[PDB]
Amino acid sequence: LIYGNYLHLEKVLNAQELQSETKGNKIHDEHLFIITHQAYELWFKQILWELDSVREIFQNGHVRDERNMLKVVSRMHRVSVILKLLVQQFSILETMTALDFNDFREYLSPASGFQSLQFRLLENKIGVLQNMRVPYNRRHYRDNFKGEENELLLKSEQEKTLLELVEAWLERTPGLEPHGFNFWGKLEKNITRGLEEEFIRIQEKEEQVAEFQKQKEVLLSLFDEKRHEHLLSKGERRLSYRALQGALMIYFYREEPRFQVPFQLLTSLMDIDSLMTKWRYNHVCMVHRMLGSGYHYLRSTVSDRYKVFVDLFNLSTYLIPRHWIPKMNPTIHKFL
Amino acid sequence: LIYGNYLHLEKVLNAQELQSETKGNKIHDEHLFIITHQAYELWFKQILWELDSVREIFQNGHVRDERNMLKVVSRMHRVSVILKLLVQQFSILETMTALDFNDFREYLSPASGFQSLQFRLLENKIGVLQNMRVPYNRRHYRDNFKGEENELLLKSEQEKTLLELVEAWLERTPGLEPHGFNFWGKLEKNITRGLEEEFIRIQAKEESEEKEEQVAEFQKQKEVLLSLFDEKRHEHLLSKGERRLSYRALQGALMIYFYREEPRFQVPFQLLTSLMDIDSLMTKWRYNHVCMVHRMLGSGYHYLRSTVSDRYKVFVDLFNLSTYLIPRHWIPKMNPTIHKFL
Amino acid sequence: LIYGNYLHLEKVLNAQELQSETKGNKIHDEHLFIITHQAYELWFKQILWELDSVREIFQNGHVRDERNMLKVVSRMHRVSVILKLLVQQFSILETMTALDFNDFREYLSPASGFQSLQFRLLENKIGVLQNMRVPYNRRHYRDNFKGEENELLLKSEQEKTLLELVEAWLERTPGLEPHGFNFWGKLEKNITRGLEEEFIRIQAKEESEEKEEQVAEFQKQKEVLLSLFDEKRHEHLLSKGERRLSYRALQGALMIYFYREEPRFQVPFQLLTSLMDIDSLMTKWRYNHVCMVHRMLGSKSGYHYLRSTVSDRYKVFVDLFNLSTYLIPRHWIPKMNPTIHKFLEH
Amino acid sequence: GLIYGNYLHLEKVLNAQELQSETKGNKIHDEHLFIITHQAYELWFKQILWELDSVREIFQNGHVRDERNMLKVVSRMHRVSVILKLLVQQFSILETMTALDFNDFREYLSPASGFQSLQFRLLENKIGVLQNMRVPYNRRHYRDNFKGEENELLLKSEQEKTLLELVEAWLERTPGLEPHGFNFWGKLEKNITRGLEEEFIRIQAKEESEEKEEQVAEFQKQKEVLLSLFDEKRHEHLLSKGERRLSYRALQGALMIYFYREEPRFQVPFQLLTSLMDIDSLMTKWRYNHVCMVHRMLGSSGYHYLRSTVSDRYKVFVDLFNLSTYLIPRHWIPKMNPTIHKFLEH
Ligand code: HEM
Ligand code: HEM
Ligand code: HEM
Ligand code: HEM
Ligand SMILES: c1ccc2c(-c3ccc4nnn(CCN5CCNCC5)c4c3)c[nH]c2c1
Ligand SMILES: c1ccc2c(-c3ccc4nnn(CCN5CCNCC5)c4c3)c[nH]c2c1
Ligand SMILES: c1ccc2c(-c3ccc4nnn(CCN5CCNCC5)c4c3)c[nH]c2c1
Ligand SMILES: c1ccc2c(-c3ccc4nnn(CCN5CCNCC5)c4c3)c[nH]c2c1
Ligand SMILES: C[C@](N)(Cc1c[nH]c2ccccc12)C(=O)O
Ligand SMILES: C[C@](N)(Cc1c[nH]c2ccccc12)C(=O)O
Ligand SMILES: C[C@](N)(Cc1c[nH]c2ccccc12)C(=O)O
Ligand SMILES: C[C@](N)(Cc1c[nH]c2ccccc12)C(=O)O
Repeated sequence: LIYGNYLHLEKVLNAQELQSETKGNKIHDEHLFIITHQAYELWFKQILWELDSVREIFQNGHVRDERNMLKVVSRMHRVSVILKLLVQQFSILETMTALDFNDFREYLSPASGFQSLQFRLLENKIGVLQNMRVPYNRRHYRDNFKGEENELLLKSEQEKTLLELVEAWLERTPGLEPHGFNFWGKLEKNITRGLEEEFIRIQEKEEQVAEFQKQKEVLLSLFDEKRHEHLLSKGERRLSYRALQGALMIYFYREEPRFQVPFQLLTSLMDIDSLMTKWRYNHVCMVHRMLGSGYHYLRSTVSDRYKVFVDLFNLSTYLIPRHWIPKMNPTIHKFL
Repeated sequence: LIYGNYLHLEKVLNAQELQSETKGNKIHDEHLFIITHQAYELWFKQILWELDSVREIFQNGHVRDERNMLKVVSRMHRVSVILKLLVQQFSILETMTALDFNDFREYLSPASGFQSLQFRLLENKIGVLQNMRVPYNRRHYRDNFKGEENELLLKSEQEKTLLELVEAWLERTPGLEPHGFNFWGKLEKNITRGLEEEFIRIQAKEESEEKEEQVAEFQKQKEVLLSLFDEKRHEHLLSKGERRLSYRALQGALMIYFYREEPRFQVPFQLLTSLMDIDSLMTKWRYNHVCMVHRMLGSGYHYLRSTVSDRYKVFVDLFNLSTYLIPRHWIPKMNPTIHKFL
Repeated sequence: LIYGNYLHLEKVLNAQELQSETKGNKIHDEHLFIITHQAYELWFKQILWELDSVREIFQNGHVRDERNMLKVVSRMHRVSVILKLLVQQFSILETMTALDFNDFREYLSPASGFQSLQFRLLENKIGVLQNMRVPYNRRHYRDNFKGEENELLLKSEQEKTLLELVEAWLERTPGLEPHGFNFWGKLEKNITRGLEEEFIRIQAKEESEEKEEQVAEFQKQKEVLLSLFDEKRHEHLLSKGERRLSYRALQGALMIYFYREEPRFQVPFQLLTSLMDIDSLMTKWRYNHVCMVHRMLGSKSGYHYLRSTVSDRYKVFVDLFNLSTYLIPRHWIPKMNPTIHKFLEH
Repeated sequence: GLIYGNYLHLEKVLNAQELQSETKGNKIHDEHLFIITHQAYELWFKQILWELDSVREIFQNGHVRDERNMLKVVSRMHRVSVILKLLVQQFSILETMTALDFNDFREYLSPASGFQSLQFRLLENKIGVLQNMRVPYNRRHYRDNFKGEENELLLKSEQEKTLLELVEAWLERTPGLEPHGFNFWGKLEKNITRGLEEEFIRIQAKEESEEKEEQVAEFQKQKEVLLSLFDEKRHEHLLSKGERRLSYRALQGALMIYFYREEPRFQVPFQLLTSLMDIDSLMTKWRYNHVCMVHRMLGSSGYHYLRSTVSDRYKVFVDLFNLSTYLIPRHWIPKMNPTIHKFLEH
């Protein structure tokens, strides 16, 4: 009916209990600490809601109908806009001094952010691998959770992640067919050709040739399926070789109509990874200003180990001159 | 003590019920609409908490001890940092299209943002006067409220506002005493002299339109500057609600502006700055809200546009002191002679 | 090639002369005032560069190849990202107090922001109409300029605006053909039918305040929705400048709104969204500028003229916003269906 | 008289954009954005140098001794942090350039590099980045990328008093440290020693349990930390390794201001300390955002050097952050009753 009832403000606005006050020593700034976290958690719930809806669109086959790509990209863009706000939101907690935090910090133990169910659900559903987590005090992340919460966390690890669902979709990208546009075949040939030409051309001058060799190494390593499988097992890469080919197809042919919105999707996945890392960085800096080894553990989380779509960033390494890219003639254009 | 229990997430995260889904027609974006408003309301509660603490510091006399000024200005600064975030937060709801909003809008009636208790408490506690409010549907804002909420709103109108508490503190500003530094007396004299000196320079300037323009400016400025010493004009503008602060409080504020670098006035000057910031940010919030209603409902909108005005700027008198700026050399000299009182 | 030479820093970083210092009374904050404006002007030059490139893609027919829509939308999105930064940039100038501004203001006369060539070029190229400009002190804007600057401004007024180039492209939107999908014909019929059905339902209620309230709302809605099919009212509102797009372009825009998820319309829909964003951000820039003039100069005028610029009179793509007025239940939208689906499948 | 464009020297600022891609007959649209973005960074670096130089001068010439000048000091330092915040947000503009599009004009840039930003180096030096602390790139000194007057300017920047040194000297003179006066350090050592003793008694009184044992463990850690503060030799040692930067006495002054921040004479000094930390944090955020962007454009040498810059070795006021380590219960802080308080009253 009424605003307050529709938003269940009877719950939202009766959820602030200062432990400092419960123990007979109310500290003003504890209220800000509570509200800040409650606001983070409301937005985490919203991100989960968007992300779960996008996972469902992939898992139920709806993504196959390309009419649904706009909704997919809008919701992923919305996740990024929320994360941007969450990064800015640290500026509020920076109005609390370490001295004032020090007056109520004692009443917090043994509570910790490590116990944020939703933050973990979000990491898992995007596709952070448990085996790839940095241990804190030689402990498992789920050790802090019990009951239905531990159950929910397990489901989040076992259900298909955003990374896995995107991977599957990337594997079906049009153009990879050897009997068709044969993208991979043509790309290998064109680059090999071009490098040899560069070889002849070059045949400080000499160190320029030295640089050429480095590029040759990098570019050719792309066609090494085994090296990929090895790096996959480590966890230094995350996407299947075939998904990687699909992604590169979308990068190079981004302007082709069928690939325009898919390209935007890839861009937004990278954005989410970057913003997640920015959130972790801002959080680290705050612990440092307040507590003066959590700080070092948190710093370790600011790493490629926690970047789920690292493969999408790394495709910049394999940029080539435009004229080496297999031409998409109107003859072939039809499929795109 | 576990995170979720300390933050009472059992309440906060079980407070999201889509009306579209309750009526068997779940619309995805209704969830965003709910969360966005819940986040606004959490932050309004935080602003009320800071603002109530500052009101108390004034009302109970603690502000008299100047050691408390840092805390006062930090909390007022913190309110403006929150408001800045609340302005940016509109960007989230701008990811909802009007078409998608149109799919669940029917399930909202009869709820409205108009019915935000906390938003009204915030306006009232800052110092929005009821008699100065633009009518909605040719009726008073409080009619949209009933029961304990209507009663709380009345208390919020009758209890001392931030404007009134700052006013009383401004009235006691050191320097105004006729038997002391006699700021107002000296300021009137120095401006009178300064204007005269200016006139002499102007009349000598060769007959020309440029001179003519300078003459025009001089007359305008003369009018403005001298009008400052007209206590009757002030009382008149107070009754029409075009000004808000007592004449004496205005004198205190101007004292702080001109002598802001003097140690006792440094943090008071920051307080005045922060009060203006809060007014400006409140206005920016109202502007962004208007633009969004327009993008969703098309061309309520007109009432909201009417709220974007000086009628809702409680500390308008602090902004308007820019009108009465004079060259630095006209400002009464303090000097070591009478420097140590500040 | 050195950084400083590539960026011509010998020019950029030797362009700061304080007039207060030239007249023997250096005021520290004047430096901030100079740099802030120089930074605004660099970004205005960048906006003109993006906007000119997009205008050209339309004017030369490149937009007809839908491969170029990604570039169009990325550049329009980039303009909005810049404008958002320019709005935030006011926060720097708010660290200057009015008292400190008052110490060097005298040395500025008779220079004014009104003399920003690039800001005028930007307004003109987007599509602000001269007739719809608020007069300042009963004077025309362009007489503040002379020589080549006056000439550049005239070209900007006479060349095709972004609004006109988008209009032309909207007129060619697939689906409007009476002998084809016949969007307009089907939309008129569906809404007429829908309204009739609605009326019957309400008519069948018992006489009450509630019934009459519903009747009243129905009549309001009916008038709005049906007014859309009145080409003559549209022509009339065009001449008063309350609308800007041709009737046919309006039909194209509504086609893109309703069928946004169809593949050929996905990126076009994003373009329309970005055009609305640019108008909103331009207006936000104007609003933040007004608030600052007030904080520095006080009320009384400049403040009042600038406030008048914050109005729909300066919103070029007002017709895109106002399509929210004509939202209808989803089930009244003519079905696209596989039958004709392909015409919007790339 | 004076016209906007002349006042701002726009004839220089807006004729400073030459695309190397275009000079070599292969114009690439996005190179223009690359140029403008850097030019805008450089304008704001010039503004930060202007504010920072003015504040350095206020310290170096003794003006800071008159506490009337503290408001101007804190406003200008706050203004530096508001600019830096904008500079961090400004990366969002260059993120609208894709790596593919950057790849089309990158070849025309060699051998120019950001490393060659005079102003960025001047800024690092004037704040107080010490040369010995700098990470070498390709086993070279940073200044060897510079020649002529530029090399000379950089040398002056290294030799003149840094903000770190000027703040250090001012912190050493903080009221309250005098053994013959309030004797802050003497009283603080005694109160902490007493407090630790009291704490030990409380814990040892607890009933045998692991929690007690944990509290014992915590106590022993905290005791060592807090008492290590009174070890001037440990401080000298940490200074040599560059893990601390401030003199022992300056550290005492800083802690005095932290604990007595509400006392009137220390209110604005406390804000100054806060602002110095803000600048360091924002400088490191700038370096972080720059790293992330190099990676997204070039992929994963430079990247690793730049990552090494995102470190406490480039935080000049790291000591101000680290004072959080030495927080004690409020009741242990030496009492300042109005009697003694008199010395800290305007
Ligand atoms: C006073 C401000 C803050 C302090 C001092 C602080 C402190 C800490 C510390 C020390 C840790 C490491 C785990 C531990 O030892 O308990 C941590 C982790 C965490 N904090 Fe915070 N925190 C603060 C603000 C926040 C905020 C606003 C959030 C928002 C929800 C948050 C969420 C988290 C999360 C999710 C973790 C786990 C991080 C991970 O495992 O990757 N913290 N925090
Ligand atoms: C789709 C987004 C929104 C729409 C369409 C919307 C619409 C409206 C409308 C039409 C009114 C005028 C009263 C009425 O006739 O119902 C109004 C007022 C109001 N809205 Fe919103 N609103 C939106 C978002 C928000 C948000 C996010 C807030 C955050 C709390 C909010 C707070 C308010 C407040 C407090 C009022 C009363 C303002 C006053 O009297 O000055 N609205 N809104
Ligand atoms: C201290 C800050 C500022 C003051 C006091 C100020 C004052 C004014 C005034 C009074 C006008 C009206 C014309 C006149 O009477 O001379 C004006 C217009 C203008 N100002 Fe500013 N201004 C400020 C900052 C800026 C900045 C940062 C920009 C950025 C480019 C700017 C750009 C303009 C423009 C373009 C106009 C013409 C606007 C229009 O006609 O729509 N000003 N300003
Ligand atoms: C596509 C954008 C950019 C790329 C690819 C890039 C690349 C690089 C690289 C590779 C370096 C290491 C030095 C070298 O190997 O040449 C560097 C350093 C630097 N860049 Fe950038 N940069 C970018 C944008 C910017 C911008 C916008 C600024 C603003 C002025 C900037 C300022 C600098 C500075 C000052 C350094 C030296 C930093 C230090 O030594 O700590 N760069 N950049
Ligand atoms: C909710 C409640 C607390 C937090 C914290 C947080 C930040 C700093 C802390 N220092 N001590 N504690 C409590 C003790 N716990 C468990 C034992 N040692 C590690 C931390 C803190 C808690 C951050 N976010 C929160 C949300
Ligand atoms: C919570 C619930 C609703 C809202 C609204 C909001 C926005 C647009 C609306 N259109 N109709 N309604 C409901 C009816 N009200 C009252 C009676 N007629 C005027 C509008 C809307 C509600 C904004 N914020 C909300 C928070
Ligand atoms: C460049 C140069 C000046 C400005 C201004 C600006 C702002 C406030 C002013 N008050 N007086 N003046 C000078 C005189 N002008 C023109 C003639 N009479 C009306 C005001 C001001 C100039 C804003 N942006 C600028 C950029
Ligand atoms: C001005 C000019 C160039 C830049 C760069 C920048 C960024 C990436 C680059 N990749 N190659 N180059 C050119 C070669 N330089 C110098 C010699 N070898 C190391 C890299 C680049 C230049 C960033 N900001 C700039 C401003
Ligand atoms: C039919 C298909 N949508 C094919 C597909 C997969 N990945 C893509 C990327 C861009 C464009 C198309 C695709 C599917 O099976 O999902
Ligand atoms: C002792 C006093 N705090 C004086 C006072 C009032 N307003 C001020 C403004 C600035 C500086 C001081 C004051 C009081 O009576 O509150
Ligand atoms: C061939 C065409 N590009 C068709 C066209 C015009 N407007 C559109 C809007 C959405 C989709 C397509 C169009 C042209 O005539 O430009
Ligand atoms: C007289 C003095 N301004 C004293 C001083 C030094 N550092 C301070 C920090 C806070 C407060 C005062 C000081 C000076 O010697 O500069």
